[PDB]
Amino acid sequence: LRPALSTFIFLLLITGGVYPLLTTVLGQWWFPWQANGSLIREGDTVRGSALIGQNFTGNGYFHGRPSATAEMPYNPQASGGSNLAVSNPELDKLIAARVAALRAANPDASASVPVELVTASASGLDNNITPQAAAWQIPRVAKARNLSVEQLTQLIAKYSQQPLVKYIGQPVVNIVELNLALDKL
Amino acid sequence: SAGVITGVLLVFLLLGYLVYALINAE
Amino acid sequence: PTLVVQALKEAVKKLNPQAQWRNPVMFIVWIGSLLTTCISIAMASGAMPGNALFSAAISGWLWITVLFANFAEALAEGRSKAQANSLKGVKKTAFARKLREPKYGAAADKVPADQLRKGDIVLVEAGDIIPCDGEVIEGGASVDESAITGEAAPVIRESGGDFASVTGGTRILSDWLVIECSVNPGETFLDRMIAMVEGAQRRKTPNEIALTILLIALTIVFLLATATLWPFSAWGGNAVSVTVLVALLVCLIPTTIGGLLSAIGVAGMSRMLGANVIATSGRAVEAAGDVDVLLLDKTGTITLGNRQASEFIPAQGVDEKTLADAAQLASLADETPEGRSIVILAKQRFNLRERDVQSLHATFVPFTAQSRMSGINIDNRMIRKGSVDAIRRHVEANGGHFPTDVDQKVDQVARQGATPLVVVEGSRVLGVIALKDIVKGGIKERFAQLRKMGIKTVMITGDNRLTAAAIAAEAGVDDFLAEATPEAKLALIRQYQAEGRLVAMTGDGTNDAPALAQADVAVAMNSGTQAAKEAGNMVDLDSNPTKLIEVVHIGKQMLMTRGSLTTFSIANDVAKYFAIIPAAFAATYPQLNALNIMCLHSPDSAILSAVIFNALIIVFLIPLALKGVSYKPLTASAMLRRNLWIYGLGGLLVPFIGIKVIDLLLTVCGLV
Amino acid sequence: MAAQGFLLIATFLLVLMVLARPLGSGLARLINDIPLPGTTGVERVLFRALGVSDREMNWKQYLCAILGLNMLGLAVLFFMLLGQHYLPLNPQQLPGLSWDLALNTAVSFVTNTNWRSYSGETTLSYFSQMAGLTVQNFLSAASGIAVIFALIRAFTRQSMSTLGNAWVDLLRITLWVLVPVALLIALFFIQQGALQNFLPYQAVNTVEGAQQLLPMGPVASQEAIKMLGTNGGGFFNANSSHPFENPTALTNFVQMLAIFLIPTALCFAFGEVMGDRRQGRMLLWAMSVIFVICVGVVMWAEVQGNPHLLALGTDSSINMEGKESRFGVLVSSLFAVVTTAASCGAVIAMHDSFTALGGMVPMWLMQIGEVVFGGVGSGLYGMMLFVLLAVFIAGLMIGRTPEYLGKKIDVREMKLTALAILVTPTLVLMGAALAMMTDAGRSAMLNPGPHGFSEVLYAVSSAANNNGSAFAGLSANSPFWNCLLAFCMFVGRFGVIIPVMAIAGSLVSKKSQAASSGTLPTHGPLFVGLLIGTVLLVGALTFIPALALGPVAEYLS
Ligand SMILES: CCCCCCCC/C=C/CCCCCCCC(=O)OC[C@H](COP(=O)(O)OCCN)OC(=O)CCCCCCCCCCCCCCC
Ligand SMILES: [K+]
Ligand SMILES: [Mg+2]
Repeated sequence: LRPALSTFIFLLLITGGVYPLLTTVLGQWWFPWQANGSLIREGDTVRGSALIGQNFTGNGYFHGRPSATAEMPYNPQASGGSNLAVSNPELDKLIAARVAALRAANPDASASVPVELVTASASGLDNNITPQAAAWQIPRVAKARNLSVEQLTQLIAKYSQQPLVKYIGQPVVNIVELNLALDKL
Repeated sequence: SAGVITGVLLVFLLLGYLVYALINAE
Repeated sequence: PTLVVQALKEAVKKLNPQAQWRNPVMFIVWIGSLLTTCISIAMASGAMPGNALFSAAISGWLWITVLFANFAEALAEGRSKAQANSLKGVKKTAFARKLREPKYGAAADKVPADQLRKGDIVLVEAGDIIPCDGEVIEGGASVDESAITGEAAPVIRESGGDFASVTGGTRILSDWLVIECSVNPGETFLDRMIAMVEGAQRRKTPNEIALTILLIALTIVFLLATATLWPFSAWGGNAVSVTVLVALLVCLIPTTIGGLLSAIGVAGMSRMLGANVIATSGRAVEAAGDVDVLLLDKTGTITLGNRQASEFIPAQGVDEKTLADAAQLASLADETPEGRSIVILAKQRFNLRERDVQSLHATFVPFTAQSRMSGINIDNRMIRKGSVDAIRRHVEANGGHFPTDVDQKVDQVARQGATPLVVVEGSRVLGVIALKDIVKGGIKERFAQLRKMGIKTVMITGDNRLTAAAIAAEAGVDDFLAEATPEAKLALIRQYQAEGRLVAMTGDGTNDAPALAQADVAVAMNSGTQAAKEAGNMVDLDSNPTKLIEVVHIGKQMLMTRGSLTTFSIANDVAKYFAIIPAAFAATYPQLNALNIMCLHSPDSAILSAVIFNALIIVFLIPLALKGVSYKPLTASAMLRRNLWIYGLGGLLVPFIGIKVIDLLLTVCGLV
Repeated sequence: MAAQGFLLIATFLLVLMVLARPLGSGLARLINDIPLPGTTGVERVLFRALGVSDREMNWKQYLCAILGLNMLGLAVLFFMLLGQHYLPLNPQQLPGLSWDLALNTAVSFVTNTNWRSYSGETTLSYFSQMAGLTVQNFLSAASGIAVIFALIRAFTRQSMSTLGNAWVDLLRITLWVLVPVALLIALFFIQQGALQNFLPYQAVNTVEGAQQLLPMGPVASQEAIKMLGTNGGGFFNANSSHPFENPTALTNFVQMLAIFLIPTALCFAFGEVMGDRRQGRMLLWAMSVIFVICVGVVMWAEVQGNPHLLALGTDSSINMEGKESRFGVLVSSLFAVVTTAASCGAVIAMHDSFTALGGMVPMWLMQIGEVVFGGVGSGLYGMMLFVLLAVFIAGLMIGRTPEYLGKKIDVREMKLTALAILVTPTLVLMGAALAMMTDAGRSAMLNPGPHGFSEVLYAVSSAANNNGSAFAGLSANSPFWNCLLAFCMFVGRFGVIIPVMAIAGSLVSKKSQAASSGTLPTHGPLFVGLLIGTVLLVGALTFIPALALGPVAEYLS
């Protein structure tokens, strides 16, 4: 009787109570930017979070992958991916429409399309495409924004992280900060 | 259907019988 | 052949559902047979369209399989009853001499001893077995109470005192004796032992119950697979027909193992009866193959029985040659084995052929029980022989003297486990004759062998502590427990059964019946009577514990055969699974039809061939099972390696090719 | 591809091994009732204050202690979830859950399943999450580790009647095993980009005009404990694919190592406390062989991927349909097998999106009973049941008596073994059949054909085995699914842990004996192969019809 309730209360306090409070204090003390989401800020206005990703559908900007969230794309309040299997005709419909759209919007590009740009991510708050996908849609952005391919490639290489080990994570471009820097320039 | 419910009834009671027989050294 | 047909009739009688639920897997195939027959009936004559012939075919095959399995069981039971009758079938006719005017009387009515009631008076004379328990009221004799104690020394019952209660069954040796039946024929000592053996029932061997657990487990697994397999397939489209479902159930559940169980049993029975040791079932054979401690009886089990003369021990300067000559010429006329044994010992240990002749003028002086000593008077000599106290009385009465070292030798011969017979010639004790038991004949070396096999050895006897210690040490057993009444036998054997060690047993008298019965493996000898033979599973007319070493070896081999075929059944079953699955799955997704490996003709042909192969497994596995594979000694690791390799590869390959060739037969014959 | 993958699985196992080794030594110290180096006065004062003065427990008392702790936690978490509109730390004034959803969530978290039929971003409120779920994630892991401690003690204590102090085991296992390691990993995630704050949902205007409302609660803490304890219950809907939870590739790798840290170390420790490390190696080799075969299968299957994209126009043809871009198809496949075989439940990619084989292998790893490096505590005693059965059948087929690590295996222990090993597939098959046989459970599907059936099957397989993953297309928030899966998880957990305590109690009284002719070495490649055969055959025989009718039919189509 007594040990059950007692040890329960003690563990409840130390775990539910002490542990997250302690980790939160140390987090916001040592790494404050990260612990609060690591946002991009423009005065009071927050352009967005450096990790979540947004729904860029503008000509000059870079396109990530489609989200397929609950309400509207790249919605962070109802994250989730389209749980469509390969034996579903719906997937063959959606992918067909998407590849038609990308073929149209990008005349100066190959007939092939990086599979990544076509298929939906797992979370829908994906803000990462391999440098190849970003490379495939370079001439659209250059031609649209009156930029040069040289400096545009420099941008793509400047906002692309690498993992320490080369066989755990693929090379990844950051789309949010990339569109921001593009508009800055 | 009648046959389906009767079949599942038979299978259920049979599983009871087999688990009983298992726990025994009859 | 006759026994086989008798067994078939018995098996069809055993069809009775009340007896079907003894084994689980059998009742499963039973109820399956019932379901398919009902479906075949309603479909053929009623509201369910479909192929009635397929249902009737499958139903007949299932019924057939139950018949074959039950037939194997009936064959085992029939062979066991046949050997039981052949070994326990002998003529019996106990007789008693009822008397009138019971002082002595002379109206001897040859009334069967079983028909005697309390208060009735009986007469027994030399050689006639005591008809029933009771008391003595006139006459004094020396009963051979060897079935109660195990000893062979005649004990004096003398009509009034503390030696006045004879026992039914024991033999009388010396002279006449009238008995007063003081027990009812229903409450006799034999009935006490019968009540004990009847009250005791043997349990299943751990190796049996373990296999049973595994079988019921497989049963549950496959039952749940198929029973739930119905609605899964239903969802997709057309539901799997219930007929193929039940057929697949009985094809997949390990039915084969019960028939294989009985097959290995009869296999061991054949080998065992072929080794000059009859049994009651292969169950007892494996239990022999896992013996942990032996419970032996000193008298009638290790020793041949009926101990006879052995070694001479003279007194101070009495010319041992003279002692041997005196003993030889004295015990000449005797006919009991002890007298002839004294004669043989003396005659083969010295040269005295000249003196033995029965034409000489001597008045043979037989035993009297008044002076209590036998002997002879050849010429100016009075040779007498008998107990130490009898000759003490004789000497003290004849104005002589009884030396003390003679008594020292007497005490010694008593301590060595032998009854000492003092000898006299006039008024001078010549010495002692030690009637030691017969010999163990290499049992000490074989007990060392048992120790090498890590099998405990135990003794059971009703002799004095010192005698028991001496004879036990001379036997080489680890320890002993004397004065062990039958209830003590059971107490010890059950307190050891509490540890879980398989106990072995052997013994001859009526007193050893309960212990023999309770033990999972107990052999018997010819010295014992129906009380022996009827209690205990095993029997050995040779009465040589050596054979226990051999029979545990043979039991080892039988276990090995069981294990190997136990691998075959498993492999066969799982092979049936992977060989039949897609062939059955042919109603909803045709892609699974493309998945077939053996390419059977059709799902109907597939399931048909499957159940056919099922019954075939039973029947065609009987011969290879009863044959038995030769075993060679090996280590557990390599034993497993070899077992898996041979039987596993064979089994896993068999059902595939078997169902394939049966499919060839199906296609070329055109049954469907 | 094959070069990037071989390297990925190689370095994974090497690192895990190294960490599991000194850990194994520490858990061995804790199972010799020995206090850890510097904690022996703190422990005295703490136990005296809590009133847990040392006094051993037989198997009945131990079992009752564990079950009592679990039921108390269940009641507390249930009522907490129902009334979360009265408790503090609720920035978005969310209302209290339903009765069916609260029941399913309570049962799931208390039994280490962490099955999610809700959306954490719009359902829970920073307090059910903080003081309701993480507390459970500690107590559940501790209960599992307590049971296997009692089992290992049963194996090493000779002819006794004690099995340790339940409460001291829980207090040691939580305070000095989970909390510090977890806190360390929590600050690590915080550093990588994960989130840890008690702020309100932030307001965000995009570079264009669309309005985002980022959810922002205490995530790093829950992440660290949910992965180190193999719970698998995440803060957001996509439990581990979300960026705030698994931000960089490094964090993903630490998550996998943390997914195995404790079970691998318990195998080592069991190999040490018995004094013979050969036993531990035998166990580790068995599990690792199955693991490598499965990862190879899934990686290969998905690298081939969907063949239709090629014809529609895609440049490459790799099934990158439900997988984050931070990682590749290789890491996504590896993590799928790792979370499925380790009984964690955390998914980094949508499992419904894999090809047929990629859906067959993980599901099949769950069905066998979570024995390949299984759940923390639960997995090792699952594979003790299978090891005991393996010597039971080996000795039976060779014709000798079964003895393991000196102890003597009796019919009684075997009975219990069969009982437990069957209690899991019975729930699986019965639940899936019931669901498929009812319009309600049938309507939750989101994919036609046999794949639709695979959804229901996978759901119940996760529930019964406490895996916690799901194909996620199944809309399982209706009361039917909540009650069905609640019943499955509850009975799976406790139905499989009671017989383990029974077998532990039986073996604690047995005395170890010297070698004989019925003693086959259980270390070496002959018992390793014997055991793999046992597990795989048991599983295949029990699930071939479902599998044939589900993912395989989808595949061949
Ligand atoms: C129906 C079954 C059907 C059985 C059919 C399979 C049996 C075939 C196995 C025999 C090896 C054949 C030649 C062996 C001789 C050649 C030696 C060599 O080449 O090495 C290989 C070493 C041998 O050596 P060893 O053992 O280490 O010897 C010193 C230690 N004992 O096998 C090893 O390593 C491990 C591999 C051994 C295979 C066993 C693993 C699968 C077991 C499947 C059965 C599961 C149980 C069923 C449960 C329901
Ligand atoms: K889990
Ligand atoms: Mg005797």
